[PDB]
Amino acid sequence: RECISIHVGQAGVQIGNACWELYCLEHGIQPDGHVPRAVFVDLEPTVIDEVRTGTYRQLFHPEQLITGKEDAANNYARGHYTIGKEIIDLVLDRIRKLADQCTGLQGFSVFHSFGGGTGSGFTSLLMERLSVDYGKKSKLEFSIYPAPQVSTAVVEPYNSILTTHTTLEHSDCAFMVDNEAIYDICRRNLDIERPTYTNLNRLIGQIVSSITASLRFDGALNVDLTEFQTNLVPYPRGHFPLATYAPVISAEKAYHEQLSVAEITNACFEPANQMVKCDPRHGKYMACCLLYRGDVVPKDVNAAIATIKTKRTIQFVDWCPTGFKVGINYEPPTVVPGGDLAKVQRAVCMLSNTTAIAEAWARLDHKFDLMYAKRAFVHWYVGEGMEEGEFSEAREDMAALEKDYEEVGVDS
Amino acid sequence: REIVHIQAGQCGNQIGAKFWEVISDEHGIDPTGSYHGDSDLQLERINVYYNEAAGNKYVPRAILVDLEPGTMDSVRSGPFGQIFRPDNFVFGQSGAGNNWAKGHYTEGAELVDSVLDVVRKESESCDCLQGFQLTHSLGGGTGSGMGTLLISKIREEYPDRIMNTFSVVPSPKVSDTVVEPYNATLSVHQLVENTDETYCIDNEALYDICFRTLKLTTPTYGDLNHLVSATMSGVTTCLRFPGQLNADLRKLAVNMVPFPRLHFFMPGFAPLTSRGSQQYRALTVPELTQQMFDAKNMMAACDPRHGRYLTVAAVFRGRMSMKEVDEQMLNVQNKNSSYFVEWIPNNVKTAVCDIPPRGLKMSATFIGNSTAIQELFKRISEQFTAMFRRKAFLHWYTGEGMDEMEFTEAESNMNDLVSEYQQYQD
Amino acid sequence: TIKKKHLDEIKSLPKPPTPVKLAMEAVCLMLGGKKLEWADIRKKIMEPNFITSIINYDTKKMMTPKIREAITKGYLEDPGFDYETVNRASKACGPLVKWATAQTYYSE
Ligand SMILES: CC(=O)O[C@H]1C(=O)[C@@]2(C)[C@H]([C@H](OC(=O)c3ccccc3)[C@]3(O)C[C@H](OC(=O)[C@H](O)[C@@H](NC(=O)c4ccccc4)c4ccccc4)C(C)=C1C3(C)C)[C@]1(OC(C)=O)CO[C@@H]1C[C@@H]2O
Ligand SMILES: Nc1nc2c(ncn2[C@@H]2O[C@H](COP(=O)(O)OP(=O)(O)OP(=O)(O)O)[C@@H](O)[C@H]2O)c(=O)[nH]1
Ligand SMILES: Nc1nc2c(ncn2[C@@H]2O[C@H](COP(=O)(O)OP(=O)(O)O)[C@@H](O)[C@H]2O)c(=O)[nH]1
Ligand SMILES: [Mg+2]
Repeated sequence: RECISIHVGQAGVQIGNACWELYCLEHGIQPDGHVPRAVFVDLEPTVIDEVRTGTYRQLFHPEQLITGKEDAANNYARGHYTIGKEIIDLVLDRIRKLADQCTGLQGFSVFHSFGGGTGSGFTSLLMERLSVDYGKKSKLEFSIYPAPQVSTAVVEPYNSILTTHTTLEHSDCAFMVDNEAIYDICRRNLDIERPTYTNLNRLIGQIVSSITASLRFDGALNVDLTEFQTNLVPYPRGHFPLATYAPVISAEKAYHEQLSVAEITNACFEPANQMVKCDPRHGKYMACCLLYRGDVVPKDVNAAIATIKTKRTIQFVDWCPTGFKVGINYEPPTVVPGGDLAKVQRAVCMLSNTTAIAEAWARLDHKFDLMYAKRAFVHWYVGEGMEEGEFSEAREDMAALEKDYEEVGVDS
Repeated sequence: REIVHIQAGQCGNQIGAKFWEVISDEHGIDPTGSYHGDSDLQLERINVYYNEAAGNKYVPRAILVDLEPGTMDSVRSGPFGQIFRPDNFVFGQSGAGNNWAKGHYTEGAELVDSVLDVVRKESESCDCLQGFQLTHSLGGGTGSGMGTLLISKIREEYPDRIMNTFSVVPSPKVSDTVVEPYNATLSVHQLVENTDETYCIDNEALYDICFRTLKLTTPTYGDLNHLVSATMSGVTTCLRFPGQLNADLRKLAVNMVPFPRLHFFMPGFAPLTSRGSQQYRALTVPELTQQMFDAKNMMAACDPRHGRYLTVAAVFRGRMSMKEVDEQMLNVQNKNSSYFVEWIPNNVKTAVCDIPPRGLKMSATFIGNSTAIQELFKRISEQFTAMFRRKAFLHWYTGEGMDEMEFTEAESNMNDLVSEYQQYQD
Repeated sequence: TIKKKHLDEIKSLPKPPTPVKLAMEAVCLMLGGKKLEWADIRKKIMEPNFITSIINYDTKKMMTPKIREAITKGYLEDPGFDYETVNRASKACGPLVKWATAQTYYSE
């Protein structure tokens, strides 16, 4: 029935801020209503304390939020292993503790950013543990993955590889959304030169709102979380879809906004609005879930997909004869009242595992090696210890990923 | 996380007065003082610097180390002055001694344990310990010498916790001390092993920046000290403040430092406009970027042109777009591909903090790592041998009970330390 | 002598890989570090005497009765103390393993 989310990392937290914030709007549960789904975890106290001080203060229980006075470090090593371990006990107990109460949990949709020490590192084990324990459960992870050029952290590629490597067996399905990639949506589509981190999170807010919130909300098509992986993922890794939102259209400036199903759906496919750098150069599309909310007529949808299928620039992979998963939800996307959002009557979100990510991983992968050969920052990692060890061995594993991704497509 | 300040040496102390001068204001503390604090927020993080004895009284947690009674006394007798807990002062009437040798071995040694006593007491105080800060000059007997020694014990006692250093590296053009090669070389020798993060400031560089960058005709020391205090504040206190993407010291350590040397960085403040006319209000973003990155307005002597960057960290504090900040940097990166250094894919570590330096709108501290500094090091050492070979000053040191080998060793270590830097450079 | 790069690598590490630390304890132990504790080792680790002092070991200085046996005990014998695994630990350590079974064995 229900799923519980966990937000980790500062970034995962700040999304954590957004995801809930959007939620409250939708549900119409004001400041002080019911009680939250999900907990937040950060090694760095200040940020979580932002939650503590900041908006939706009461809404969470202090039980829910997990913190440490202790140092985050921008590295995989402490966060995973060293500093790492101490927190998890509280963390896991929380998740089980929460899990226990609910009836029939589908699974947890964990948020993290690749992305940092607590985002990497700490989380990786957390999911790691989950697989054994929950096991039966479906474990999706929502990740934010390093902007190609942009990445803030110096260390960063070290973190991601390890994170992706470690988690990979564990997660049923992981969504990846690109930070700078989204930015282009901001820049071109809404045209904000300004946009803050809050903005992006809002954007993710909307997209996520479909996946968890709306879907679970009863609707014509009704898609399960479990379906998500089942339909989405061809193969035992771990596979990471991208998440797309058609309606991104700017609030103030332009009002085409009645853009019926055909156009809106059409909007997503173009490389522009991915919220991922991926911009499918080559990329094949294994499979897609399209989840729509708003006023949709399934004929409108059904026709719409059919044309899309044909245009054949799209070029799906052979092995899937067809892989379109329509999901229709009654209730329209809910736009946060003021700030940026268009507030379209109908919206499309569409996720898919595409061959294209293989491009991203390669680039991501490439970053890793450059530092690694010099070996760089690693002394920090080894200190947290960590060993030569994980890095290279992990390195190969994700190297497997690149082959895996490549092999999936490009051959018939 | 909590941080404890160290003031060793007169320079040492002089800066310390200024550092707290700003910091106290930054936190909103009056001399004996309390949190007048314009905003609420400043109150919360304060603990890093201070302890809560009175409730009114938040007294900065840091130690003053100085053989020279005069220097310390002036500081006490000076404005902020009274604020310090008297315990904090660790003093020794004994002759200050220009000698690094005097400070380290002979004179310094006795005091040090006494010094260490308090450091622990502050250390022990409460919550978790981020690490210690240091100011001093390579400098002189108290500035280096003892101070350089002091870190040593610190390194031993709590290895995990981090030390950042500020050293006034000897000003190239005319050295304010005759001895300058001797004290400086040995002292840096200690840091390079000891302190995981070091920051260098140079006086003339300050003059240059102050004098050009600010209209300021008459730089006073209180000025240079003041500007210097500006960077470190961005570094330490700012990140303690909230930020959309906020690093902390360890982030600064981790991201910034490729290799174990701990390396040295050069602070650079984002806003540096004259009083006055210069107030453009072109803070927006890019103007900030231009300012820090530019060759001048680099606190340390060396010029990045020379000049490649192992790492850059900008801790902007102010409310700015993530989009612009992150995006802008890239163009900087692409624009200056030659110097940046290829291997490390994203040179700049970006920190954003919500709240600006209490007066001003938007500023970033710029910190971090470049090959160029190596040029600086050659200077000290180069002086070192010319002095050394002739051994002009030396007798003071050795009479003090110092070793011949010791001199040689220190130079070579830093000397090759220079050599290390080049390797990355190419 | 031996490049510093190796040395700091171990030291800076806030918590070294355990057997490495154990090894360091062992080596320090061969040095006869009285203290169990890290810190005493730590400052010891960087010290001017330290760098050379290890490299040349005066035989006379080392004392047979206690010192010989513990090392001889099959600390080496230990289930994974010894050369092969430790060697994995580092390039640096590797030359040392040879040292352990070396002049010490021959003379005695
Ligand atoms: C009316 C008005 O807006 O006045 C400004 C001002 O005119 C300018 C010129 C200030 C001024 O700074 C200097 O003139 C200066 C003097 C010696 C050394 C260095 C700088 C200012 O004095 C400095 C002061 O800075 C602050 O308030 C920050 O919080 C700063 N504080 C201190 O340095 C400080 C000074 C005295 C006592 C306690 C603290 C700070 C910066 C980083 C981290 C922590 C604190 C500001 C904005 C101004 C005046 C007052 C004129 C500038 O400097 C700073 C550090 O902001 C110089 O270029 C900038 C641009 C500012 O607009
Ligand atoms: N979309 C989005 N991306 C964010 C946000 N905050 C941070 N990021 C991105 O996530 C990465 C930053 O991770 P950090 O904040 O450094 O670290 P962390 O993952 O929270 O964990 P630590 O390293 O231990 O602090 C960068 O690539 C940022 O661009 C946010 O609110 N929204
Ligand atoms: N920026 C700066 N440099 C200083 C100050 N005082 C002394 N110096 C510098 O410190 C060096 C002299 O060392 P000094 O501080 O007298 O040594 P000590 O007092 O014996 O430890 C010279 O290079 C000076 O320019 C100061 O208040 N600010
Ligand atoms: Mg964080």
